[PDB]
Amino acid sequence: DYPKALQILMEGGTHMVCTGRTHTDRICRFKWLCYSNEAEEFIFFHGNTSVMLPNLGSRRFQPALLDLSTVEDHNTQYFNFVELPAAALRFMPKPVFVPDVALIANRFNPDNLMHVFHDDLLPLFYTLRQFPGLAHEARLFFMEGWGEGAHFDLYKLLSPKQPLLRAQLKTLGRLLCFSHAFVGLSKITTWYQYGFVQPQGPKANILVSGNEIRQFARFMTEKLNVSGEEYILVFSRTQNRLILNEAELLLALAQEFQMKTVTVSLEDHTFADVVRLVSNASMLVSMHGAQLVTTLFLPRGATVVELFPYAVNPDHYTPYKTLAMLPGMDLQYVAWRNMMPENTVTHPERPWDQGGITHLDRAEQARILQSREVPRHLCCRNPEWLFRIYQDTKVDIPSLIQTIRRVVVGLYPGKVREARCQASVHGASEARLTVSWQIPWNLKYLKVREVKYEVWLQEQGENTYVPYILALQNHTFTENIKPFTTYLVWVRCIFNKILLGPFADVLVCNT
Amino acid sequence: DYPKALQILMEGGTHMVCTGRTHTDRICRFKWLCYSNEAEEFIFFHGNTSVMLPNLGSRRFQPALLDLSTVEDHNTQYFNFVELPAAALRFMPKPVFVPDVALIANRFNPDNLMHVFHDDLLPLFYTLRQFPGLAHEARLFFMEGWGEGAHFDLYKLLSPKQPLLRAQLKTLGRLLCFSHAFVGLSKITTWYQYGFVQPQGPKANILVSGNEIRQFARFMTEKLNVSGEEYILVFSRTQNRLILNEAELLLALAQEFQMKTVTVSLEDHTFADVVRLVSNASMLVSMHGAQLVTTLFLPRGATVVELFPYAVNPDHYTPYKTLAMLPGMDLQYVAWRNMMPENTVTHPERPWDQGGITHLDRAEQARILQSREVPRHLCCRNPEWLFRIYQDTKVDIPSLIQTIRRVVVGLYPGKVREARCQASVHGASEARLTVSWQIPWNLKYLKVREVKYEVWLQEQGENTYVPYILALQNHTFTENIKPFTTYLVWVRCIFNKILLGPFADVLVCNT
Ligand SMILES: O=c1ccn([C@@H]2O[C@H](COP(=O)(O)OP(=O)(O)O)[C@@H](O)[C@H]2O)c(=O)[nH]1
Ligand SMILES: O=c1ccn([C@@H]2O[C@H](COP(=O)(O)OP(=O)(O)O)[C@@H](O)[C@H]2O)c(=O)[nH]1
Ligand SMILES: *[C@@H]1O[C@H](CO)[C@@H](O)[C@H](O)[C@H]1NC(C)=O
Ligand SMILES: *[C@@H]1O[C@H](CO)[C@@H](O)[C@H](O)[C@H]1NC(C)=O
Repeated sequence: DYPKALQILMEGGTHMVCTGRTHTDRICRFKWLCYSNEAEEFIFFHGNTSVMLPNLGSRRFQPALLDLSTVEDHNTQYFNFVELPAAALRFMPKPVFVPDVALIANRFNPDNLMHVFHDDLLPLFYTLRQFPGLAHEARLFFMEGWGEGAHFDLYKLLSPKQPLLRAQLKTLGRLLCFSHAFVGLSKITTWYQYGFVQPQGPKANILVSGNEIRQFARFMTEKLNVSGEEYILVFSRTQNRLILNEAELLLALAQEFQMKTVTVSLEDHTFADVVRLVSNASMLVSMHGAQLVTTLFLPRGATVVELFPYAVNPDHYTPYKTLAMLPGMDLQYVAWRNMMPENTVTHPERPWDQGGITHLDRAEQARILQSREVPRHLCCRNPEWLFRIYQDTKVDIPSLIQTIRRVVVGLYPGKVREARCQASVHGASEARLTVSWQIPWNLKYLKVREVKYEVWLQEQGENTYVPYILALQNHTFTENIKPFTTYLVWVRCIFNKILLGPFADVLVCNT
Repeated sequence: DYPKALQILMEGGTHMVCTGRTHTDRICRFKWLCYSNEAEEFIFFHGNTSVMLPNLGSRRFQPALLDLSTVEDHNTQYFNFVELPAAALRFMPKPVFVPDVALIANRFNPDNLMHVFHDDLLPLFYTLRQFPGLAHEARLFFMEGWGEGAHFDLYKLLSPKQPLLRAQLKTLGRLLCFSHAFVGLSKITTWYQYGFVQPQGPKANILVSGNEIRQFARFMTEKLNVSGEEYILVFSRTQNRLILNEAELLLALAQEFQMKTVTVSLEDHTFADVVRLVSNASMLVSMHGAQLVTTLFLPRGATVVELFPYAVNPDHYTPYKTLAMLPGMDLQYVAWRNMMPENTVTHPERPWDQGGITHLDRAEQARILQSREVPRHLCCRNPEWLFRIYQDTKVDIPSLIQTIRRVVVGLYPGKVREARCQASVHGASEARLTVSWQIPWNLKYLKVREVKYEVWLQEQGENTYVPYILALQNHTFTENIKPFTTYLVWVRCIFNKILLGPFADVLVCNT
């Protein structure tokens, strides 16, 4: 309803309510957020019912309101708006309204399958499902400035409505206003950082586990219409980073591990067929590369074998190691390296970004050629890294087989209950303290190999009294227990040495 | 549909997706979260589609998953669940399902009007509106263990469905399971902390402003059905903390400020009539106390006059000062203190919690009686604080009038645009650097008293080169500009000295 819509906007203005503490995981819900196609700016209109929560003042630019993309590149990462009085619409073209609920987001690299899944698809899947209804109603708006890219078919599976690119918005009018828009992508599913500040590596406190990956994987499998069976799957590339003796590799793996081997590639199968093959594979063998993000479709119990060309240290490039080894993935991971320069083929004459080093270096071409290992570096330009990563590789088959052969629950306790303490007296003036409790309520439903309890004693005033680990639900303390004194006592239960349960309410004990 | 519901739960288990980084502002969306009325515990069932995002491991108990209440009391603050295998339902009573979408939350003190509005109503209003549909569909479940309390009529205005208390859940069955539940209250509207760790005071970085308070205020006014006119409103108490010369106070204020004065109290008017009176008042006069949270209903331009009894320092008790002075509230705030012991009446013989000090103190009753000012203290027991705060007060009218008489926008710039730099040469070998830019896009729509620009220069390598504040959009740097050198240049625009806009993309300049 155009007149009512324009009136609500011109008089009331924009409304914004956001989750989160800082820009790193603020997600915002907007009503009447506008966008100028000429200025390429989002606009917050101040009207007489406008709401801006949080109201950050100058901190809104330190560095930005929120993160549009999960990749912390300090560039396409950031979202902000500019402020105008709602009354300024009197001097502006009449706006075009977007009635769909929108999710606005930026893609870091839509042409790379790892970036697509890890930076965009998994975050979109769970960001959408944070908010009721978005998953079945939202239209994605990708604002970063890229076109469709090689995997647009995959982005389409995430929104029910056809996504729109920034270029297509210029055709809709000079001033667009969103009646209902969400802005921001959660980083909660991320596990890797690409090396902008320190060398690339896993993130420090990963909050995603196998069950969360698998729920996403099942969703993609159904949207791809692909929901005896022991085989090894070799995920080849056809353009660069080749396995030069692939046919001999396939035969040796089949004979050694005694099961059929099959090849797959992105270039010669539909993605649905890729997912179909990965999803029932017992082993996935592949050169390091973006196709290994399909590891997230493997069945429980499978093995990932990642091959690295000459001079490339597997411990420096662990996005698929990190994924394969997440808690609950139930995969095994094997890295194998080519250490034999006779088994590598370099390509020093290719375009600089496909590995070439003739592009322009003096005696630097000679440092690279003679370096036995690519040193730690930062994103994203390093010449030596691209030179070595785009080598082709002849796999030393006995070394690979021996390497593979060498390299082959979790519920936490509740609080203990009804904890109590009793002081007692013995000898002449000697004090004792007995502490007892009942097992956690959930323990009767579990089958746990080792159950222990940890008791912390503190004389009211100073530090703690060395925790005591016990198997029983009662213990009498004698040493360092003095009469006429108050002790605070805490108890927690521990499953299998490492699953630390919560502490109960502190007990105050008087001797 | 009971069999389908039970099957989805027993096979798939619980799903959880949460916003936020830490327990302080994590809000969680659950499907199939259950609750045992006997154990008084929430239950996460692990099934073969269970999702727990974030998966915190042991950090889920450091200290808790999320905060059920906005008051950081380390007690009713915390929410957690205990984990069970979904298969354990074979050995459990059949669950009762809750079909309504639920918002689960804890109230810190439902009997105190300040705690009700600041801890519960405002956070509920915006937490509900973070998520589409909750505002018109959710049923509140208050789990803290209190009954209805004196302001239950107000909590009812926030959910469209009748809220439920924990006591009423025990009557519904042994095991309840929520098909759709949100858990957590945002702290984003809070402005005060009640002194559990350091003495009570405003919070350090308040993110709520007048427009956000007012949107909430308008909503309450409509749900209360209450949406010439210059008058002063005296908000009296009838039970304790009395103004002993109220009638003389009313007459003196009316004659001095030349407008009608009116009284109001919680005890003798309906809350809707209270809101009706506060909402058009030009001045609100009241003893310090919970009734002053109605400050948030005042019209723009009004004045709050808060009276403090003998020995109570206004600077130590600022919840209504802080509220009145929030950016965008457009209120004035006056605190007045009784410094005259002849004008105070103490009540040393009342119950300890209504001010009494005979309850039990030796020569401590004498320290309190002779102390000229209540010292800084922590929540919530302090004897001297309760003794002084429950005094009655005769107001010294000339002192109050003189005190009142003595004590009587904000849009930020966009980025500058098209910033460029040119190196130039002068004398023999002397280098100059000229920098220019266009004004921010939003500036043409504003009326700003002072517009300046701040330019930061850095010789690539060391720190910055003292920012230069300029009024023009171009400037030539001469001193400390060396040839054969690279300078990074940043520019931001500043409105009225304190509204700092964002920096544009850095300029790289070569001399
Ligand atoms: O022979 C090739 C080389 C690349 N790619 C795909 O093209 C994209 C870009 O490859 P690039 O080498 O840049 O990334 P990488 O594999 O190093 O992550 C990725 O999605 C690869 O899976 C492919 O399908 N075949
Ligand atoms: O004479 C009185 C005293 C208190 N109250 C209300 O009773 C509650 C508890 O008052 P208390 O003194 O405990 O809190 P305070 O006013 O100090 O915040 C608050 O909502 C007060 O507004 C009231 O209506 N009349
Ligand atoms: C804003 O203006 C419109 C009409 O101009 C009016 O309906 C609405 O109540 C106004 N709100 C305020 C807070 O002034
Ligand atoms: C879980 O079990 C049910 C039936 O027992 C089945 O429909 C569903 O596909 C199972 N999911 C997995 C991941 O095993």
